[PDB]
Amino acid sequence: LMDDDPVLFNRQPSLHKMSMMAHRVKVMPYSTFRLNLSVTSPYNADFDG
Amino acid sequence: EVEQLLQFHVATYMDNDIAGQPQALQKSGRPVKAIRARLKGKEGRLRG
Amino acid sequence: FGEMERDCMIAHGAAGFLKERLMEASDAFRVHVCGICGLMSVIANLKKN
Amino acid sequence: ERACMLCGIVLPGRVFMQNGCPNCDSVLNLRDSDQATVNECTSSSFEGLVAVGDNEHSWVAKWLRVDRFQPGLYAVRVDGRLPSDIVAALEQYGVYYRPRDG
Amino acid sequence: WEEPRLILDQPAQHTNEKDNINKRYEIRFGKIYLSRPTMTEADGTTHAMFPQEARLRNLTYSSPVYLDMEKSMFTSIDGNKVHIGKVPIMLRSKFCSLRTLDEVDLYKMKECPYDMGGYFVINGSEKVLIAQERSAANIVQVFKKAAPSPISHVAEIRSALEKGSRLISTMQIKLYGREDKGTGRTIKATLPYVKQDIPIVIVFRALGVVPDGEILQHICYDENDWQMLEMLKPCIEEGFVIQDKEVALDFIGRRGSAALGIRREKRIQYAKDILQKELLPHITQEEGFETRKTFFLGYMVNRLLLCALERKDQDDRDHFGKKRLDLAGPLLANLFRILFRKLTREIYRYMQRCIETDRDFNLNLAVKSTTITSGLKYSLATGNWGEQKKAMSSRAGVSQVLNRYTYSSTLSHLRRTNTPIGRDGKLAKPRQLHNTHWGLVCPAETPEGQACGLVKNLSLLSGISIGSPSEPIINFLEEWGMEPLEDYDPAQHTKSTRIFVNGVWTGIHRDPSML
Amino acid sequence: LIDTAVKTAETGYIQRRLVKALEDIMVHYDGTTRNSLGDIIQFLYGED
Amino acid sequence: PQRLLIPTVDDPGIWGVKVRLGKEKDVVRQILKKKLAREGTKNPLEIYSAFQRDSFKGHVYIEARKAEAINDALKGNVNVFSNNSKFLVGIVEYKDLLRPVSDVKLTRGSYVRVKNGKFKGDLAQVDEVLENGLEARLKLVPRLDYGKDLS
RNA sequence: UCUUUUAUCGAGAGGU
DNA sequence: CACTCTACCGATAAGCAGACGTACCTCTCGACCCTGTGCTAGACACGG
DNA sequence: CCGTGTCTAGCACAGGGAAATGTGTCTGCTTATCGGTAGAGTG
Ligand SMILES: [Mg+2]
Ligand SMILES: [Zn+2]
Ligand SMILES: [Zn+2]
Repeated sequence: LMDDDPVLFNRQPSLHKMSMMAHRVKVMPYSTFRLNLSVTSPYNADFDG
Repeated sequence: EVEQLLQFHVATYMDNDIAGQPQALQKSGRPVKAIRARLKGKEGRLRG
Repeated sequence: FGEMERDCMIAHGAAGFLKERLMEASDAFRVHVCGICGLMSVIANLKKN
Repeated sequence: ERACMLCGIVLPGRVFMQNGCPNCDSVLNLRDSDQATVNECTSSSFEGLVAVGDNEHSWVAKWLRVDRFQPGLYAVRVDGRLPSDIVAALEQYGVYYRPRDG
Repeated sequence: WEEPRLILDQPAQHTNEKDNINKRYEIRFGKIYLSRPTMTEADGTTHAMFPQEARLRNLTYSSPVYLDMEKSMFTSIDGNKVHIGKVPIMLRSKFCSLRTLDEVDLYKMKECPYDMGGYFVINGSEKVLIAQERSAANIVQVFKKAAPSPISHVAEIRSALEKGSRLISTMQIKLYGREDKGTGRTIKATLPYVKQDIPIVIVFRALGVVPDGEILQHICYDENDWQMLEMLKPCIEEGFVIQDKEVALDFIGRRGSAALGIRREKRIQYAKDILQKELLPHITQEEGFETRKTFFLGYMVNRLLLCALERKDQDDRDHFGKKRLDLAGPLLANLFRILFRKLTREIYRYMQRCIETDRDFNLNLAVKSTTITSGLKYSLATGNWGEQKKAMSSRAGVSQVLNRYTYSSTLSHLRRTNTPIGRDGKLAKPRQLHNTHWGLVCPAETPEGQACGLVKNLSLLSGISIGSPSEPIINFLEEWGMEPLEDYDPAQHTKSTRIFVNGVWTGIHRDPSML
Repeated sequence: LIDTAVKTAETGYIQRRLVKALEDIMVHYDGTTRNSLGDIIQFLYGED
Repeated sequence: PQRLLIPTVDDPGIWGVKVRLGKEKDVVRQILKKKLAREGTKNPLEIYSAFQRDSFKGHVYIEARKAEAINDALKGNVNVFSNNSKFLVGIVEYKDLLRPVSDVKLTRGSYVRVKNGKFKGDLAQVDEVLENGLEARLKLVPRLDYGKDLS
């Protein structure tokens, strides 16, 4: 997997059709995913674990 | 009576929760997984 | 890949992505069937054709 | 437990040695025998245990031909047959042996 | 001593010269012997055990139990300490090798002085008994119904005996007659081992109080209560056809299942021993005392007809004063009773075989001690609390694994209680925090998700009672002047104070303050 | 906390019934909003 | 002749009763003890006989005149099912209940299958039988190690 | 020139 | 030409039984019983 | 008195086969009661 591939991106449980979106890949070190914070509204997500 | 027993086997070969008569147990005392149950349910075939 | 994510990928409309997710990337299989009776009871042999 | 081949009664084997058969011993004399004799006239192998409480009015007893005998446990089927020498001796006594082995 | 002896018997007719010999085989059981835990090596040697090696080698930690036996022979023509199994031992209780010693040796024995004990050890593991919970028994509760039902008010009671602290029977009384619906406003009860809702006048007169002044004398406590008296009329108009005792006795005897053909002669005796035993067993089971039960039923019907006409609120089912916790005592007892019955009956059967060949049963070989050991070790080992062959339909999740992680998530585990109401039916009445939970349980600490409000954690200054006998209290009472029951008369005792003791109603007094 | 523990699963099952009820209604090439076999639900989608 | 002993309407009835499997002989025994113990008393057990056929697992048959006597015979018997399951036998079915018996096979030179031991399941030829008539000498393909791992 | 194994049923404790 | 007296289909409840409990993910702890038959070992008796 | 053989008892392994009685809402479908006639045997 390399830079600029389009991957599907999902959180459970998905409700409205905005909880499954395709992002562009960007390789980074360490062990966690990364999100721009502006996409925390359709996912109903927060970084508290 | 034995023929009725054969009817009972053919019955519990496709249904275990036959309302009306006790569940045919395993050797170790647990209810047998009749075919009717591999399918229905959240964890069967058509959901799982 | 729960039923709800299936509902979402129906909401987007990507039918090819679904046909993929539920075939190649899981469990594909092939069956030789007849055309008169219509059952999966065909006795087949390939290297003898 | 053994079953008398002549009358079909079921008793502990030692009884056949101690007291003889209570129905038959007037002719069989098992009381005064050796174990080989007792074992030739009584069988360790039998089937169909019958409690006969009222010999003389039981139809079951009449069918099994134990209606003239004493109340007790009897066997429907007794395996083996009396030795020919004992059958011959019983016949000398006016007793007719009808085998109970089927 | 719940079942003191065993008795066989042998009548006669044993291939002899008409000589009876009535032979009974009786076995008696006196004295217990408990020894400290001991390891029996595979080599054959035995030596003392301490919990450290009990944990290391994946072992159990139990004590042998010795029980004495004795036999006797009845006739009429016309041995010693038997090892009955092992019992797991709780750490730091008197019967342990750690209640003494003190520090320096506790350090030599590889044990921390900050561990507080309270957990079992099975198969090299640490088990804990979740304080279980049940409802209180031997009181009187009056609940109501919803409205698409022909029943408006119900009085209920579970009856349980004291030596043993175990439940027996369930008895009810139902008030029909919906508010101006259902035609008759009659009262019908329910008994153990019956089929139909038997009326109430029939059980009064069935106990031996055939007139009406005695009945309306027992039920109501005033001669001005013409409202309750106004509701009573259909009960006597319903119980008119029966006028004496025997026809009501057999009126009940015919319904009580039994066989089918125990006519008047034997069936009356059937209904009689039914109305001595099952009905209200926590009161007594000896004859010549049915007056007592009649007084009690009078109080019960009185309370029902005080709740129906709306003079006192319906009972709340969650008032914390009406609940009892079952800790490590009232649990281990029941299982051991069951297993002990099983052992007794196996000894019975082996005795039957070894006596048919006319021999002596050695007692040393007539006991298979693996019953109690395997039963206890199984029930504490898995958690399905009950037996093995009855896997389902038996309670699960009572013995859990200790939660060794931090030092708070352990004290917060040896103090936990669990209510088995379920997970279905949603409802927000057994899950809320009741007003009577002030200082008896914690308000904040509780899990989340499915079991919010169910799992509880006791407060920091709480305590569980043990169980004292009541006869001393009875003496201290009958000193000062508790008037017995039979001298009672409600027109004579319209201002008395009614003294209850453990629920059963034993006497009345007059001036309560000095008492 | 109790009410929060109660209602969410209720709403989830309700949504499963809704979605399993409405999942074959398409917009064919001329404005009709037919189901799986032609029962014109709406003659013109959204009325406009 | 046996044909003169057939049952008639004047003979007692026979009821069958369901009992715990393997406990049929015990129940027959227990009935006899009860009968003999009550003979001549004011409450005799009014049964004539009782029996149990091996071919008929889980049943005892009891001969009497009244059904109540059947209930009396079984009262308190721990091997009997409490459900009111007794059934009536027809007179025309009586003698068949008491049929004493032709497998009795086995001939030298024939094949049999062994049922026990290391040769369990193996085919063997019958070579000969003991004089008394109990054990048979069998010719068997051996399963040997020639002492290879013996100590 | 590859390849290369994770039982089963059930129970409980948890995280969003 | 009033009369009942019964064979109809309504419309009742009426009782009944069963069918049904969010989504995904992590972790730890357990296993058939009883009876009968055969083989081996120990003890007792008999013979040398 | 000692040794050998036979018999009995106990233990282990393998094969075959079950039971003493002891949570709550809804809808539809399968059974009794009710009427109601709606006729015909009747005076
Ligand atoms: Mg979160
Ligand atoms: Zn074809
Ligand atoms: Zn004889």
